[PDB]
Amino acid sequence: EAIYCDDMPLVDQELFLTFVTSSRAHAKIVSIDLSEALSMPGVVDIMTAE
Amino acid sequence: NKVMCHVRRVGGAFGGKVLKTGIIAAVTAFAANKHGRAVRCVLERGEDML
Amino acid sequence: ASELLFYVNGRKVIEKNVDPETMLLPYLRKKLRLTGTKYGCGGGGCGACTVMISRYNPITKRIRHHPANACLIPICSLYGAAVTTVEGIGSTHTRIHPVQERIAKCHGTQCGFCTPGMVMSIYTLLRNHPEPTLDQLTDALGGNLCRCTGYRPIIDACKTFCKLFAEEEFLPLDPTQELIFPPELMIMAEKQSQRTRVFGSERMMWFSPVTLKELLEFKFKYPQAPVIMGNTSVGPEVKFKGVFHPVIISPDRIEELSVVNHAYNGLTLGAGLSLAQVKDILADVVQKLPEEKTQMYHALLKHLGTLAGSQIRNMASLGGHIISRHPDSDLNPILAVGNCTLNLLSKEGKRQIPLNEQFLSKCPNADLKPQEILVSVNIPYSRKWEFVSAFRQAQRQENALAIVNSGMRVFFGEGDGIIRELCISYGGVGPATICAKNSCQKLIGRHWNEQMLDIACRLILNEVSLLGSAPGGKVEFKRTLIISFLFKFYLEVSQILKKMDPVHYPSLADKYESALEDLHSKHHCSTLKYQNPKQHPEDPIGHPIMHLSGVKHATGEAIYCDDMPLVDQELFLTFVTSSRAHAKIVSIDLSEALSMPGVVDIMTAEHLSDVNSFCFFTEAEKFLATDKVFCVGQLVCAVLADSEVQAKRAAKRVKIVYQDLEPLILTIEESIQHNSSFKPERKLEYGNVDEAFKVVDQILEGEIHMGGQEHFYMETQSMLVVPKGEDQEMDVYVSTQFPKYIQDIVASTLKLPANKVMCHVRRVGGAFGGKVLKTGIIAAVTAFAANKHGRAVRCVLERGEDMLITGGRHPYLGKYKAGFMNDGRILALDMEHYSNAGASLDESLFVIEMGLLKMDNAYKFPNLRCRGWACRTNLPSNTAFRGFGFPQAALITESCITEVAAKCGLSPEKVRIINMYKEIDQTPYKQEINAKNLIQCWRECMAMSSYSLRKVAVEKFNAENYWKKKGLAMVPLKFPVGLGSRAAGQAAALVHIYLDGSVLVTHGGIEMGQGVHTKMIQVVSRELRMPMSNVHLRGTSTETVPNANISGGSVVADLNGLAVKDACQTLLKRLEPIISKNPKGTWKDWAQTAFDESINLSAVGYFRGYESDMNWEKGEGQPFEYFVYGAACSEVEIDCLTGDHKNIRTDIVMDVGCSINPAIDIGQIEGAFIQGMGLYTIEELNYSPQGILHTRGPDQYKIPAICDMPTELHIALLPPSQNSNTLYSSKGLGESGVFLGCSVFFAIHDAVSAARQERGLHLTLNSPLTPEKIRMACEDKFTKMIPRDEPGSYVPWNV
Amino acid sequence: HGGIEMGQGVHTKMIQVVSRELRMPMSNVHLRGTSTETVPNANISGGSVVADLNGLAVKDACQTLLKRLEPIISKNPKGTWKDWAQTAFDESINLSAVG
Ligand SMILES: Cc1cc2nc3c(=O)[nH]c(=O)nc-3n(C[C@H](O)[C@H](O)[C@H](O)COP(=O)(O)OP(=O)(O)OC[C@H]3O[C@@H](n4cnc5c(N)ncnc54)[C@H](O)[C@@H]3O)c2cc1C
Ligand SMILES: O=C(c1ccc(OCCN2CCCCC2)cc1)c1c(-c2ccc(O)cc2)sc2cc(O)ccc12
Ligand SMILES: O=C(c1ccc(OCCN2CCCCC2)cc1)c1c(-c2ccc(O)cc2)sc2cc(O)ccc12
Ligand SMILES: Nc1nc2c(c(=O)[nH]1)N[C@H]1C(S)=C(S)[C@@H](COP(=O)(O)O)O[C@H]1N2
Ligand SMILES: Nc1nc2c(c(=O)[nH]1)N[C@H]1C(S)=C(S)[C@@H](COP(=O)(O)O)O[C@H]1N2
Ligand code: MOS
Ligand code: MOS
Ligand code: FES
Ligand code: FES
Repeated sequence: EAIYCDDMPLVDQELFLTFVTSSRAHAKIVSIDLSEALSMPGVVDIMTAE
Repeated sequence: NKVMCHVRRVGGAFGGKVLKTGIIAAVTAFAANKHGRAVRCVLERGEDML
Repeated sequence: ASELLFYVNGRKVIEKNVDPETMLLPYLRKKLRLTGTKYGCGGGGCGACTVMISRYNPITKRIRHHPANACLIPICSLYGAAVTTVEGIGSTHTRIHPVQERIAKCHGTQCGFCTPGMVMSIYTLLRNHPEPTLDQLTDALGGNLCRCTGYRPIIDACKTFCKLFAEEEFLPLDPTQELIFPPELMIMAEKQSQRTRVFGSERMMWFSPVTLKELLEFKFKYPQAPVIMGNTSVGPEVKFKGVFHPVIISPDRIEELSVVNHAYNGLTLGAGLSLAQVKDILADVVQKLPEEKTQMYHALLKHLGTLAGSQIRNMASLGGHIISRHPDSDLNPILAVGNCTLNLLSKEGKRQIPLNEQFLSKCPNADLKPQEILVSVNIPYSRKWEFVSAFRQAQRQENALAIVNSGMRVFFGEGDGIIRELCISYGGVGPATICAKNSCQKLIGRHWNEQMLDIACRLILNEVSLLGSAPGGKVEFKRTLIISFLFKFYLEVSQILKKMDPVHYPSLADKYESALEDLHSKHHCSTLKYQNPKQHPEDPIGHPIMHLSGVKHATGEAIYCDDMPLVDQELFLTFVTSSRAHAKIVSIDLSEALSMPGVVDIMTAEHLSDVNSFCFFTEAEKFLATDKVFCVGQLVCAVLADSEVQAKRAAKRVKIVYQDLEPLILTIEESIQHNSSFKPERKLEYGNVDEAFKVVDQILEGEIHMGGQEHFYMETQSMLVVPKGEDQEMDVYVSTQFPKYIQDIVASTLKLPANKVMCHVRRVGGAFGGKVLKTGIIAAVTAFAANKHGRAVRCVLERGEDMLITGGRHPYLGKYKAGFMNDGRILALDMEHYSNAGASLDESLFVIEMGLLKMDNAYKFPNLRCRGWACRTNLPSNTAFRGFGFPQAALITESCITEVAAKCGLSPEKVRIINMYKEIDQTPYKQEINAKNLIQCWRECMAMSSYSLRKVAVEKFNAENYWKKKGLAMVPLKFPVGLGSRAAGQAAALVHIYLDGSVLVTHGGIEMGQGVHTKMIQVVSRELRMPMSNVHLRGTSTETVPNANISGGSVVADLNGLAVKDACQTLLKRLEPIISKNPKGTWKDWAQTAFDESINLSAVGYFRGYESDMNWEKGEGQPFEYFVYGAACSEVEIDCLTGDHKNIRTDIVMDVGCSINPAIDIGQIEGAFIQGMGLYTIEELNYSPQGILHTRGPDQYKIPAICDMPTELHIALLPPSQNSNTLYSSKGLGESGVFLGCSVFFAIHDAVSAARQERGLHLTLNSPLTPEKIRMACEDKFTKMIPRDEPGSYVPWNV
Repeated sequence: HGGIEMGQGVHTKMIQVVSRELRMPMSNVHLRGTSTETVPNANISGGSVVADLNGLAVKDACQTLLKRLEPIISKNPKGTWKDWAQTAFDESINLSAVG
């Protein structure tokens, strides 16, 4: 019965956020392609540093 | 005075729920304000440890 | 098979397998999450659900915009259309529309619940008319209701599209870059599809034919199915009268039904035309055609424009109006006398029938065949010597159903002046529109003279007879209106005949001519006067700061209690109320209701066991009825279901068997006859009245009755209770005035400590004292449901059940014996106050106390004895109301002063002056008062209003007019302010200063539209010397500020302001060392420095309360802290033949002290005055001999609209004096202006006296002064002629 | 208070403090959680001192309330906390306190 954070009920029309993390320990980011990911089911937005 | 933080309980932290927690909360809140929706962000064990 | 496609706010909406019963208002709020559109009544009368409908006509390639009420729109009728809500035209996170900016910045919002409807009505007009007149804007708002503002600031915002605000800073309107009509809708409209659209469910089938051939086919296959057009007749009867249709036919823009043919003999209007379109067609024809031909259209053009508001006129269809055959129809009686024919059509073929008396009576031989539709209606041109008139009288001028209306027509023989044809039709005098065809037949052959008029009157009275038990009541009033309209029709025809043929007819008497002019003025004017050297510019105290939520009110972004989003798996609760005034509960059958879809639980008194009761004041009382019911509307059952629709359906199949009990008490005199038990008497005694009656020159005994009043908060009772799931914690979100009381009754019902239950209130959409007692009872029952089933539960009441469950203002009976000198000095007064308390007495004994302590008003009665009692009746128990007994008690006193003035032969104003308190004087409770501002308010009101000049002009008018009289009156005001105890006046606050310099403040007060949160931040901005933008407030909660008193008593801003001031001063004392060390620093610098030096930045503010005491045994004490003084002058004109009246001008001067916010305070005077004006005039509650509140037809409750607001309104605030005891020398107003509305009451009393005095009749006018009471007091040949019934020979509709 | 419950039992110790300082059972005290809307400018819940410092702050608020009420308890020493609280409201004594 103890309510932890994720135990809180679904509030109306709430969205979910997950992160794409780095797979390199020290590298240049030469390009990022979101075109496929943006067009997939459920996707509302994808944010970068820009 | 526009932003309020509420915490009932934490399922363990040991110093690991401070800095990066705020970075994720800042990015999550930016998403929530941008799209006028509540946003949930819960990490899996793998991406958490990383 | 079909899908539903339409647009809302520019975005596409697709629904597959739609439920055809779905309505637009719940769809917008719960499906699309657009809660800007509000629920107000659900009958099309209030306009809080006003939206804009856009359609593209592919034939005329034009886009049409028109307003509509979303509560009556089924979404299946929106295919291919575009809806626009408040959120569509602007928002704070996109761009504010000029309409939203101005209605907010002009202070046209208080509680803000009606603002979304106001915005959409104004916005929809500006799209059709970007450069409009004020007449067009006021007409668009005719169906929009507001309980807070008095309409004056909203009209000021409307005027800007043709001081308290900077008009020159408003955003300019740009007719371009407005909302673009969705291009896709234009495309599918161009593809003129012929396919009939089909929607269905288990309960309903919906057919939308788009061709005439398909419409005739569905009319044949489903003959009993209704042809829905505007749903303004079938909609309400489905919602309120339990009507259900399994199959619905709803055609879509069929050209044959919208034909406008300008024929040679007449003109033909299609049945699909809206009443607003017909109004525009007829308004154009009466200009392009000669006047002798446009007689029928002028009469229809007259009753159109008083018919409902702009929203209903744009929804309702012409054919729907004729087929509906409402008895109160304003158009059918005109069409009945005009030789109109109905063009019918069926799969068989064409058919033409006359629109006569038999058709309106639904005789099958003259009705439509089941398989036929009404295509169009022929309305012929009038001939020479043919005249048509239309008359009507309602509770108010517009948006109110007619008590009696009429249509009359004459045709004269050209060469003899003899009546060749005559047809008179009346509405609102029976089940259907009737025609006096027999009396008309007997009048054929006569001439147009007074002798024919007398015969006609006696004839129709015999033919158009009503029983004493006629539904709607007002029987004698209806009888008088029938022959009064005939008299007006006689004078109208007599004048045009004298104009056309002067040698054969006499001239009208000069005093008689005013009866032909109707009372009207859509022109509105107003002036506002207030005060303003070495005060800091950044100090906002005294400046007209806008309401903090003003813009959020206009954009629909303000969150009210029902606007909160759907929490997970929440349930809905609705109540089964009592249908008997006093009866035994024999049995309750829940078996059927429990088995219906969605039903989770149903609770009775036995299911609540030992928590069914609660001790509110003096005794424990039940939430739900046990074995008896003591009034209609008493709570019996609570139905809990998965949805609101399922809960209401289940509640209706609950079976309750009653057995009526005697006695059945309804009136105060009945309560006195049957009460032989002890009743706590309460008395004030000043001087010696028994000895004073021996010296007085004259003595009079009089009494006056006064009806109650419904609060009519635009937001109905609403609450959402949510269990946390831990330790039985309960969060209770309620629209209430008393969060601490909600906490007590909920925790007590759950057997929990107070620390487990928290009540949170952000804002209340109006309350006026009506969201306290019953709100907690509902909240306690909802919370019991929530805890029992582990679910959040929502409870929102509909307007009908809201008016039944909650109480209203206490009706009063005042009885006085006055002893007075010949000069008017009342040296002896023996007063008696009686209050209709309802089923319970706890609230009423406090309103009797306050009535006695304030009945003196502005008068020093040297020898006074007052006494008061509360009386139980089998009616809904009445609650507190704005004024708290003063509008009743002071109206009793002014009625006695008016009666004294009549005996001594002076104006009531001369008697008021000589009886007024001196500058230094003493009250009956032996409190010393300073009445300099009372005398000043009276002096400056006389100068500002030009009373002496107008007094001469009104007497001059009454001398030259017989059937119309003007009236004038001025009343003074002394509203004392005090709660009776010091503990009742304590307040608290909590202020945080965060390290970035920003401030969060909260307090115990509740925002109900009075702007207390705005004033609280005005205080913080001064005390801590920061801009108001640096401080924010979220709401009110028992988790932040505990033990807060009720938000009432005219002191919410006073006490919470002193508490907020206390917290700010505590923080400034702590920070003074830092401020002196860094005086050029910012609040961010000071706050961070305080944190670094370990200085607390949180502080609790607290005020102990004003000193107050009252010893009722001695009748002495010091109960009040200060006194609000003022005076008001009102001028009216009445129609002696109909009871209609027009508020011409009102002037108000008010002692406010030092106004903290003049915009808020002036708005409090306007709203209170208008709310009082309705209390004394048009607002009327009608109960049956069985104790049932009547609510249909002419019995509908009417609050003041725009047409009721005075044409001219001058308001001035007295230059301030010193009041060091109060916050910034201010005075808590907002309850005081209610009594000032009686200045209109006694102005009508003045006009009625002028008619009775001229006619030689030598007066007791009760409140409210309805058109019924005004008309019957103006006795004449007509009132003396009507038939009357013996008093006990019938059971009437009303008591 | 400003402390955070991570499993170390700080809320249990806080109510243990209130139960002693106000001389009332722990069942008469309740805590909901932590919020910046009720207690502002709170430090990090760390450094092995969370119960230490918030305990002294909770103790400070309890002593402020006990000082305000002391005239009322000494007038009715046999009374309950319900009696003392209602009497404080009737005599216009603030029952909220920041520690
Ligand atoms: C708030 C409010 C205020 C009002 N005020 C007034 C007022 O002041 N004065 C006044 O006179 N009236 C007033 N009315 C009544 C209003 O004028 C009528 O309800 C309206 O004109 C009916 O038209 P409708 O299109 O809404 O009908 P619907 O509700 O769509 O239909 C009503 C009936 O008409 C039938 N029908 C419609 N079209 C056809 C057709 N082509 N062929 C056959 N049958 C057809 C339907 O089958 C149904 O039986 C008011 C109504 C409301 C809701
Ligand atoms: O025949 C008349 C008529 C007859 C007598 C009149 O009397 C004129 C005044 N008379 C003078 C003598 C003493 C009594 C009053 C007037 C009109 C017509 C009329 C009339 C109007 C009122 C009324 O009460 C009676 C009749 S109206 C008319 C129209 C016509 O085309 C022809 C005749 C007429
Ligand atoms: O301010 C009061 C009030 C204050 C003291 C009262 O009596 C004190 C005794 N006490 C009452 C509650 C049960 C326990 C005994 C009664 C009402 C008002 C109310 C109240 C407050 C708390 C509560 O638990 C129940 C009702 S309701 C109300 C309506 C008004 O118009 C004015 C004051 C009020
Ligand atoms: N807009 C608005 N103004 C209102 C009311 C209301 O419900 N809505 N209630 C009145 C009542 S009943 C009272 S007692 C006061 C309470 O607030 P105040 O003391 O700050 O004037 O507001 C008055 N003005
Ligand atoms: N169960 C539990 N115990 C815990 C922790 C935790 O996350 N969970 N954190 C530790 C850390 S990092 C600190 S600094 C302290 C903080 O609380 P305290 O000061 O009351 O001991 O709790 C310690 N004990
Ligand atoms: O005092 Mo106003 O809430 S009846
Ligand atoms: O001090 Mo523990 O919060 S790292
Ligand atoms: S007009 Fe529809 S809710 Fe009032
Ligand atoms: S502000 Fe209009 S109803 Fe309250």
